[PDB]
Amino acid sequence: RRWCFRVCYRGRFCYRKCR
Repeated sequence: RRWCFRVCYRGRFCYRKCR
């Protein structure tokens, strides 16, 4: 299921973000 999208940085460093 889909829910909030977080961008990771090269398999590391992610910026969760729900909206």
